[PDB]
Amino acid sequence: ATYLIGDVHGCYDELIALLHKVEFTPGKDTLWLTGDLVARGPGSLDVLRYVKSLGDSVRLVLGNHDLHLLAVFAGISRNKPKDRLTPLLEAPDADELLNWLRRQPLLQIDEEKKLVMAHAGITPQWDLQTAKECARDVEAVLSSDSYPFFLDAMYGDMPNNWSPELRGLGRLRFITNAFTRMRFCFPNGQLDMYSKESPEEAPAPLKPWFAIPGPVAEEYSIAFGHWASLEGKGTPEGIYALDTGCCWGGTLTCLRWEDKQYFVQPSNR
Ligand SMILES: [Mn+2]
Ligand SMILES: [Mn+2]
Repeated sequence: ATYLIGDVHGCYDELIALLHKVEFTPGKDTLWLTGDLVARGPGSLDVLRYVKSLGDSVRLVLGNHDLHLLAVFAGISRNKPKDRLTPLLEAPDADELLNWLRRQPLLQIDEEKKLVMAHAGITPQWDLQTAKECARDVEAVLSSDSYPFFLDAMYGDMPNNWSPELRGLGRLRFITNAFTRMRFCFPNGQLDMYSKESPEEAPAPLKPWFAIPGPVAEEYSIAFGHWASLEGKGTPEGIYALDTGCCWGGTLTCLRWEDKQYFVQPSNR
């Protein structure tokens, strides 16, 4: 079976309880995770140890909090106490865990399922070939010995409009924001990097990225996490918003792909 779970955010106990509910069995089943494995919840260390141990039985994409953790580890960014990352950062296997994390994808594609997953979704300004090329480019910098330089460059809100002519810092920053920070778009597809509200509460003319027809979403289903104020609802057919805010006192959501059946684990906090 194929299971897709939204943002875990250190909620190890809820993750394991949900996997036990569906009797997740590596070797018979595969788990897809939308990223943001870490921060806010108490168990980021246990989450990373477990997910790394799954190997080929898990298909992860990196989220914005996973990248922030890497930046803290590399000394690029300051540790925020509310993220509760210190047990992971101080663990004796922190190097092993975080060198594994930075080699994971930003984009997962399964052609037989016609299924795409990224942390924030797929901007409507991208076709599939462009999304693949951009994912490959940023995965290459994150997996290289020089990844702290890119982590430092990644911060920023501009440019917010895609062009194949984009180069350099702006190109990488756009790619990172599209895959890991996107929520709202302007009508032409341009990213808005400020509004984090639910679609009903957003100022006009902002609309969800998935409300703008794009070439990937016309051919593939898209699963994503990230947008907790969406509460996993309000999406079109073929769009699966899996982040139901477990670390915020909401729920952890698991979707089984074969029958589109949902399973929910209440937050323990
Ligand atoms: Mn998140
Ligand atoms: Mn996120």
